[PDB]
Amino acid sequence: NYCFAGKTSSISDLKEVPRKNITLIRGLGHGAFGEVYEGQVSPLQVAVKTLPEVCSEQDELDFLMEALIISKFNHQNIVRCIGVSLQSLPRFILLELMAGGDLKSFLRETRPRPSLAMLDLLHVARDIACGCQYLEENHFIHRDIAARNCLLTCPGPGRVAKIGDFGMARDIYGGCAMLPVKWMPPEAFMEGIFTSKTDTWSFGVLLWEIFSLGYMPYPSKSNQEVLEFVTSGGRMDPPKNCPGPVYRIMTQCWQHQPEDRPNFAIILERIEYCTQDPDVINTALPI
Ligand SMILES: Cc1cc(-c2cc(C#N)ccc2O[C@@H]2C[C@@H]2c2ccc(F)cc2F)n[nH]1
Repeated sequence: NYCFAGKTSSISDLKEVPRKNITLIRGLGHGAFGEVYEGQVSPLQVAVKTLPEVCSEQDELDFLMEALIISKFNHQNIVRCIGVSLQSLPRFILLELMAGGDLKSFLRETRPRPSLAMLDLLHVARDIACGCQYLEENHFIHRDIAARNCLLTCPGPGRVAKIGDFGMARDIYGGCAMLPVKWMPPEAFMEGIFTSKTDTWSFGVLLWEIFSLGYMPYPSKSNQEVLEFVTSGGRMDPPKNCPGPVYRIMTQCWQHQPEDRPNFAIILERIEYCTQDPDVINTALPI
């Protein structure tokens, strides 16, 4: 079973789509080890996450749980789950298609060159902050807030960013070299403690990813170097051209004591105040 928002659910509640109704159009990218495709359902445009047939039994239940988790969110900044095709092999999860791709790539592919403005970055930040607030309000801890796990509806104007992957929260419902150490607060990678204030810290790092335009956090540092850097009180410098009000949100997210970090209602509040400052949204992005 899986529980969320006071309700417990099982596989039966997922809407099973007859395999005959599903057509694969494109490969779209890889994952930890599974694949994602562009797909049709008779005609609806979907993304299809596939479970390799060459997989263990823990994998089986991992894949099922992810479907249950995503199915019980009802929020515009969290990708929708359209159904499943689990009674045929390979097993499918049908998901909202995000034509903008992942946020990390979009930021790198869109880095102004010989297009974007500060306000577009704030809306992406606001979008993800809105979803995180919905998760916190419902007592869901994502554990892996990061640009690679966010998607965009479209690359152009009017894009909406949404949280698009929940593999981490499913794993705790693989190893040290696989932990997202660069997105985790001290109490997390030191004690294994996880709360909504853990996602708060991660969002601050995501915020740095957004306003660096897709850079890797702690650019020249390794995982262990970041662990010693952060535990000692070290923090990243502002991204190039980052407005103070935006950097000041990152630093509040990175408070050493979780209970000096803001919740996601306050982060939204402060992001919205940033969209209201001309001196912020008129700041030029670096080329
Ligand atoms: C669920 C879903 C994926 C997509 C999707 C669309 C396009 C288009 N054009 C290109 C890539 C897409 O995902 C690729 C696998 C990587 C990914 C990143 C972050 C995530 F959070 C989840 C992901 F799968 N649309 N919907």
